[PDB]
Amino acid sequence: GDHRRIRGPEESQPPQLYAADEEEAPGTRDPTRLRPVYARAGLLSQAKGSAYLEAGGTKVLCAVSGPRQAPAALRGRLLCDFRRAPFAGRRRRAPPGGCEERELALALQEALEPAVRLGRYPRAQLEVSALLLEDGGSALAAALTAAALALADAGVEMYDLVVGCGLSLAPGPAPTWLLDPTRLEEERAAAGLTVALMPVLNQVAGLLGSGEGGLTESWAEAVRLGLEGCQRLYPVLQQSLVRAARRRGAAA
Amino acid sequence: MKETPLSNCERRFLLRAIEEKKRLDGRQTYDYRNIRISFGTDYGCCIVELGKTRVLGQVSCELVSPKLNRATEGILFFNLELSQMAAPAFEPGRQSDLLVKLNRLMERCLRNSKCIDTESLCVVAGEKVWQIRVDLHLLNHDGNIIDAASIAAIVALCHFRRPDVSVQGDEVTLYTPEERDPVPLSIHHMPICVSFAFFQQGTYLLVDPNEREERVMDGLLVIAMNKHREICTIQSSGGIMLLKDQVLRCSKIAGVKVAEITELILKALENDQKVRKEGGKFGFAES
Amino acid sequence: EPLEYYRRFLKENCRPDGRELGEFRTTTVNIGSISTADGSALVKLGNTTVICGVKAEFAAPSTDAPDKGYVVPNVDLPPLCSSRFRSGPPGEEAQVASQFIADVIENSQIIQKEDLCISPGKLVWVLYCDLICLDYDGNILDACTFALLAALKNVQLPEVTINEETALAEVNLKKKSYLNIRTHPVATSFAVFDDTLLIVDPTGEEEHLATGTLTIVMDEEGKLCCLHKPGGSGLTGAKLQDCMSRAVTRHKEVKKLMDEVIKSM
Amino acid sequence: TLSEAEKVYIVHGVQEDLRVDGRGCEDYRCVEVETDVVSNTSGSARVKLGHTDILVGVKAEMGTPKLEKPNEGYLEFFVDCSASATPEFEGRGGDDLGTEIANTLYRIFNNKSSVDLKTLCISPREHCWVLYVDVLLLECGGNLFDAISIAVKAALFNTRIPRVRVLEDEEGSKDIELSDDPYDCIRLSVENVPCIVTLCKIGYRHVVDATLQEEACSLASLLVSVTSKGVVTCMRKVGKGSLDPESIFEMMETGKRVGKVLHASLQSVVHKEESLGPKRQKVGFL
Amino acid sequence: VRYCIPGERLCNLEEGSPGSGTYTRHGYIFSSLAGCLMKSSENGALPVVSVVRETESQLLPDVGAIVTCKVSSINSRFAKVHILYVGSMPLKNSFRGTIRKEDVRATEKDKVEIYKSFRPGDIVLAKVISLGDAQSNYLLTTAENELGVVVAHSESGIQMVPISWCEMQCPKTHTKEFRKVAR
Amino acid sequence: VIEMKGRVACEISSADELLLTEMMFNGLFNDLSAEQATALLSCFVFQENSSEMPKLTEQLAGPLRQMQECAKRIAKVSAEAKLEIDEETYLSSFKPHLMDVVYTWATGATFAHICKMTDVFEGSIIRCMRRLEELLRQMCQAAKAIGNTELENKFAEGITKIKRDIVFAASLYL
Amino acid sequence: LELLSDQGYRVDGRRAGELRKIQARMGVFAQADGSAYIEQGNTKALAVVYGPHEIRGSRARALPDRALVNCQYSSATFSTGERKRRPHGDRKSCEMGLQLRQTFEAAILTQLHPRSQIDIYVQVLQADGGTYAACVNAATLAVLDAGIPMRDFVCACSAGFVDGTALADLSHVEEAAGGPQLALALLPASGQIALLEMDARLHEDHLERVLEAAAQAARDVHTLLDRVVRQHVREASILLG
Amino acid sequence: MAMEMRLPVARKPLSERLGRDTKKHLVVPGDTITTDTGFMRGHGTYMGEEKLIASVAGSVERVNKLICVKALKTRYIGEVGDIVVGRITEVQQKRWKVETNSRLDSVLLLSSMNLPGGELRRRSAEDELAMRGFLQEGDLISAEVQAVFSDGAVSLHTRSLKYGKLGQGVLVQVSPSLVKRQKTHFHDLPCGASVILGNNGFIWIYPTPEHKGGFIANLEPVSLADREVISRLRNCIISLVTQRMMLYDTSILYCYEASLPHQIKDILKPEIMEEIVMETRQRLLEQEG
Repeated sequence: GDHRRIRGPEESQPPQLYAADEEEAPGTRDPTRLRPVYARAGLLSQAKGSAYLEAGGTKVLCAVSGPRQAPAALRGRLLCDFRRAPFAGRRRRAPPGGCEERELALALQEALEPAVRLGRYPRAQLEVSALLLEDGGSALAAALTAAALALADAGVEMYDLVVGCGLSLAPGPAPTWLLDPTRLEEERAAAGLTVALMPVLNQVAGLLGSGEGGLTESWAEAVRLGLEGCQRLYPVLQQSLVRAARRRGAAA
Repeated sequence: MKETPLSNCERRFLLRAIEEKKRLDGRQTYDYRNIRISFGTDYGCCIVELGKTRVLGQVSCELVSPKLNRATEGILFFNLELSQMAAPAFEPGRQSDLLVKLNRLMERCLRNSKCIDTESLCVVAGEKVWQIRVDLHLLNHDGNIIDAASIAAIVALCHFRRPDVSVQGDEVTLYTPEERDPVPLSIHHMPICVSFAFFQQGTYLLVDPNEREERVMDGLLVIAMNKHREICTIQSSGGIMLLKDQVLRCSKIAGVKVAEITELILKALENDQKVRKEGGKFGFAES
Repeated sequence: EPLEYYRRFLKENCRPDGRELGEFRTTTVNIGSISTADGSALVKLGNTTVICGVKAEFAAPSTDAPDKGYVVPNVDLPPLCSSRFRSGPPGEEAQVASQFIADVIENSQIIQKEDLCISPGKLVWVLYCDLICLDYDGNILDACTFALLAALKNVQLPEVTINEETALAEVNLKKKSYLNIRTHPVATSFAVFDDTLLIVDPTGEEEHLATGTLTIVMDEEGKLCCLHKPGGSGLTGAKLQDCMSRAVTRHKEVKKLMDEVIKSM
Repeated sequence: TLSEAEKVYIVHGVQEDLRVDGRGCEDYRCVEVETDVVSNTSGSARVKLGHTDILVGVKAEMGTPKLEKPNEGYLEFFVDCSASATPEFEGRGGDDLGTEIANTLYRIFNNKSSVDLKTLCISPREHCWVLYVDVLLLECGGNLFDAISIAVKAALFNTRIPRVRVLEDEEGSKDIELSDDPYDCIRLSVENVPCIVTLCKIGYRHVVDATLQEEACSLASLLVSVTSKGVVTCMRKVGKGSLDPESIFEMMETGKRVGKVLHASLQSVVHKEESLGPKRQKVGFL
Repeated sequence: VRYCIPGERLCNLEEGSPGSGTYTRHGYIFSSLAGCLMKSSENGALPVVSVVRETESQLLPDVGAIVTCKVSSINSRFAKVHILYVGSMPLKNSFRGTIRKEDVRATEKDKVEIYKSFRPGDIVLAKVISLGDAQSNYLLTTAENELGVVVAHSESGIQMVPISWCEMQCPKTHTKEFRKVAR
Repeated sequence: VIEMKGRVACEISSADELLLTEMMFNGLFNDLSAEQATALLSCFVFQENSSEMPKLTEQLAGPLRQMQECAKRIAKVSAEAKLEIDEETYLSSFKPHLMDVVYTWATGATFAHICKMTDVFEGSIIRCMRRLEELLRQMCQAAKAIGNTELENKFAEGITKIKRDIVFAASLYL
Repeated sequence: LELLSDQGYRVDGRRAGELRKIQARMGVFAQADGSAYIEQGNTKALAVVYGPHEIRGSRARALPDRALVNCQYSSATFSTGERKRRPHGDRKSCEMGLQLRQTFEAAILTQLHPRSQIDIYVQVLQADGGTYAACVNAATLAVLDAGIPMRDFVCACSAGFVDGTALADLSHVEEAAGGPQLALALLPASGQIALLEMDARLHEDHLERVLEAAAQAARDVHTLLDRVVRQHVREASILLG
Repeated sequence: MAMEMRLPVARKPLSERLGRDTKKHLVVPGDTITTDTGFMRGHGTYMGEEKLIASVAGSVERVNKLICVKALKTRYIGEVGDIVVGRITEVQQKRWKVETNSRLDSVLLLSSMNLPGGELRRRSAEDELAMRGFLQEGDLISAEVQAVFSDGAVSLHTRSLKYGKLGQGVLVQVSPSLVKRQKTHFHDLPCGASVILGNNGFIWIYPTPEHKGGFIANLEPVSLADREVISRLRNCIISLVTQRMMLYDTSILYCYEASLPHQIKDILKPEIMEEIVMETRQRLLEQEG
């Protein structure tokens, strides 16, 4: 029993597991397709920088609590707190977590440390806080992109932006690499993958993957496909940042 | 915050008065302080104060699914809290060593000695059994806890009464204290610890040390006993080198001490029952 | 020199933002924005923002009241709301607000727990209403309560049945049923400066440099669910009846808003 | 940690295809494998890779299966990163690395084709087997993940689950029937259990078994998980630095080859040892 | 006018030089912030490009400055302060300064006494000298008679008036507090 | 290469250090009192002759015999290697003519009750005692080096006994 | 099942007054300043001693008079047949830490390493009874391997009481039976006890017996350990030159 | 490529391959050294009830009247002229804090470190700020002790320009009880390199230059013919130490000369290690006597 939250029931299982049906399968689509993206920077007020990204059922926030006092030893730091709202996903999980939240946090940190330049932010720790309001597919990639937007918004220095992209594998007899999929295409999947790069200097920053199976060539094709997707996505984020800067110029 | 430091003057004076076999308040070495046992209104509450050290003890019950390894006998849950009113240093989550050692010692003493009947408190063997928890709280800290904590847990667990229950097959019916008379517990023997403090590597030994004597002592010997001369636990702490004859003598002391404390406890319970059988929601005993 | 700078506006019967000491800021909602959840509601008062997601699950009741479907609220003030919060467990304000929401849920009686029992003694619903702040510019309790109510109207639940042969229950995620709520508790906040100056919907700074705060929940049928009065320079009933009147007015306003919204869907 | 000029030395060495241990860029070091160390477990193993010593215990307990997958059991992983490795670990500082390693080990086994769990089911929805794996760190000398993986595989190969007949009966009375034949205990295949492979990039050349002194000199490291066939279950990336898109492919090919070699060697070794028998005396920590 | 982005190149080194908020790669410059760029030109004709996020563009309290501040903590040695108004333009990035013991009056007497010059919770204005190295501790000085405390609240809650050089009084009741009054 | 004895002798520069270290590592000062050590060191700092050799009590003379035995050992070891050294001189290059002086001075007595016992000038006594205090500091540091503590406390106490009034007064030029 | 056959034998096949063959070693882990290993039967303890070194995050705890002993305990999950979790942070491992700490602060002779951490670490790989004493002894061997001064072998062991007799170096079976078990740790040279834990009900007159029995068992343990240590020192010196 | 796995073989203790039967006096705590009239105690013992009781494991040594012990594993106690190699850990406003295999944090006062060339006037604030840009945190210094404080710490300095900061080279960390107390720890071997043997357990190995104080970093490459030698020396030192034998010029030179047939990598496998060490030991023993 937790003594910092309200007294609820010991255990609670959802109703779906008590359902009786073969859930609907997506079917067919253009494998090299991308979902419609709404990215806006400057949403939140009380934060030095914030960003919001929506792609399908995916809905993610990120805020940046700026430098807070706390060479190669007087080098900045950034600690990232990924956190999925308990009302995302078919199932509910207590807020704490402790299994995948921390894994994805490590991922974000490993993908952000390269882009950000911390020599110019010594003796300081940037608190990055991501929040996943709704899970609808590629989540870690949305989180990378949103954190990048929030950083670039707060005005922390960089070398280039971070663009992510998630891929899955069709378990059909002719397995094809499915780009920017949905939670259904992702739970009915064999393998998953996530790339994240910096498109100007064309360098990966952090990737990840897993598989019911695969093979070298397949993984390589997946990688390059995700790279092309990230390239095709970059301009949206560019325009978003320009727009937010124009609104700031307008405010004063 | 922090405890005020100890001056070398007081330290040396204490060591000398020990050398000369002189305590501070005016008692000998083989003597406790006046311990008072006062009761509350609710069956299961006891405030025991030895000198300045006051400790509160509450006993509560619940019904819960037992643990598979022991589906016949029930459960018991100790807990001791060091309230910030006991002393400044007792901030939450800071003096954890003392909490750990005290709680383990008390658990050991009472539980593993089989002081109460974990079997008598069975209701449905496999589904629902009792659960007796005991919360001790430290209010004022002047010296000896373990003795106080133990006397409190014992006075409580001997001054507690369960809501009666009826059963047929699986049909279990609980009832309220106003509909029937709550049933007491089942004790076999009441153990209560006894604390000895060693000074100058083992040369001198005192009983029921105050706070200063605890600050200028190097070692602590706890010994649990009954009125039937049955060692229940003994522990040495403080990183001290004692011997055999020392523990033998300390045990022959704890014998008498526990006998006397036990007589008192019984008298206290007797007086409380007598009072409630005459109108009055209290009970008081004095050393 | 903030306090002084602020009294200047106060004595001009205004505020440094453009509010006439007795009116709130732009209040807006959004219902059904989220699919993964049973009920969803976004509320925002200008810069302040809150979002409630209410999930529905099964659970076994107690022995004192088998016919009671639990409603468990929890408030989350993550560090992205404001810098006064740090990554870790919940602080004090989150916990107080959680208990406030729960006290409301229990006293206003907006919902009958009995309306959540399927098979008494065996199953009952549990509504995990998780609220999250996203901009703590001030007056978070009003927003929390209003978002809770909104989502708790949005929520429509499935229907379940019991089979004696299987001795288990089945759900029908196709057909559903809304959730009946009787009372519509709205919360109205107040900040009391030195003696007699009560401002309504106080933002952040106005609460930082204030002598006391007050919150009042006012059900529709001229009743009160909670008068949260944590400390303060003091008040007499004369400085309280006015707050109650203003609370009734705010009740009317926000109920009209919520009706318009649930009808624009 | 270490200085900058030492890093120059090491990176030019790699670029020159030499290393302080006078080995190339595709060469592990003698890894002392042992199995059947601890006795109270249903499986165990130990590895000493240079200056990293890992122990691994495996306990086959009986538990309820998982509602979404009642037709088969599950593996759980715990990782005690004992402070005996480096004092900078304690009751709170090692949780980070332990969690990381455990999440990896899970990600290696959400594959459905590695350990045939269907073979671990007794009575669906009612009882099943559960493999509690417990990794225990005792030194940290680099190439940690590869050694942990090798230990997991050696322990699985050395795992002996007993046969049990769980017979149902009316009025809710259950009975378990053992087979009094500790020699007749079942054995799970490991022909797919994968080995990890950590390619750390130094300069413009990639390296395997990245000793600490060389990890500090690097900027990225690609972890691959290979099976003896040649597929690639997992592909993770770790490091506070960047990484080009082309070098990924070389890293993956090298991981493939190294995994082939590693699995061959391990299989041969452990068949040898299983052949010897109790004549080996099980020299451990002595 | 054009707003830039942390990855886009801006110009060759042969057509400009990095001023701030940028970096260099092979034969090119690359921005490092989301903001507005500007290429200033010297009489030398070689431009200096830079990028700025004009939200809080830049401020710099130089030596011969006059900066207000608030007295938080004090000691027999020094009194620490927070920077609010550098001149008259506030700066939400409140810098933290210090005032030494002897660097308190133009007379430089050691007889000076902090508790009779300053108190915690009053506003002064002073002249910075040293920027600082590790914590950027501004060291301010008040070696002038038109410097020091300007507003000061009374024993509990009343604002006082600067009667004389080292005296101040509340108008409601009568009580002579001691400060390093300004002017 | 050096050995412990070397790191004990190097700390000494005000006298013959080989013989001091041998006196240590043969266990002389480990059995005497505070002042007797001061006297046995006076046997070294002092280098002037006097008219009448003194008469010394046993408690204070005995140690000097062990001192002379160690000196003879050093002399033989020096002659084996042919240092062109003589034994009688080396042994008698150490005048104990002030042992009693220093003893009575360390007992806390009056300079006038001291300048009489010997037909020697005063400035020579002052030089003796100053060199003696320097040597005592050095020997304290040596004992600090080897690891002993009783001996260094002993020598420091001797120092505290010497400096009373005039042997260590200030220089009017300062 | 049984504990004391009428003949005098136990289950394992040993009388009351004897114990199980400890098999040890010193020098397991070289990346440390001191290491050891011991198997006191089926038990398998493992000790480490990171020497007297600097305090970081000083946090105003560097004692200026003496040294700072920090001993940590751990019982692996797969130690017992019943798997458990949270081996550290529990309310029992911390008590073991306290015990070891007040023992070695007594023995380790800290007055010579002021403002310095002596970090002791103990991991129990397999437990079959006598889990505290094995750890005491492994940590002792470690300290010794680290050339850390210490007054005397702090040798520990356990005793018990069954059928009016005293058993030495209990195992898990008679440890689960619930009978009185008395664990202790003493310094043989002087005959002084550094620790005395005990947990179960028994009469008083039956105390001296188990007490002297545990003491004698610890003496035997001393003999075995010192033979090991002497072999180790001899081999090392021979290898030097 | 090449990977190899192998089971663990059991040790062969007692070192019977030598057969010495030493003429020493070993002890262990509790052991009673000879109790006689006034014997002085040294490091590695103590007193109880008029009885001299050991405190540490090793051989006893009775200098003329002083009884000490010489343990087999310790942390570097500070002498007064011993050279030393050190890895820096912190940079305090006044000085540098350095890590030796010592029981505390060695100290290099800002007054001690030599200056570029001989530009010696005095230390000012500008030097206090260059205190970092020159001697980065984590760097290495080859110094010699200046003095030992009563609190145990070691203040060390730099007598000349032969000392100071170190180049790129390579390093090893061994136990400090495996370097013979002798002179000229700074060697320049004919193999094509040079070596520094700390009185602590830090050995440094650097290629020998041609010109003949660290104030400039010559971060140039190193000929393969001078990195292979360094790596072989590194592995040879590790071999020597794994077999518990002393370490100095002749030992390392002869293990080197022994490990030419066996290639640059295959001489850590315990069989090759042992046979090389045996060859070196035997030839030292027979040539020296």
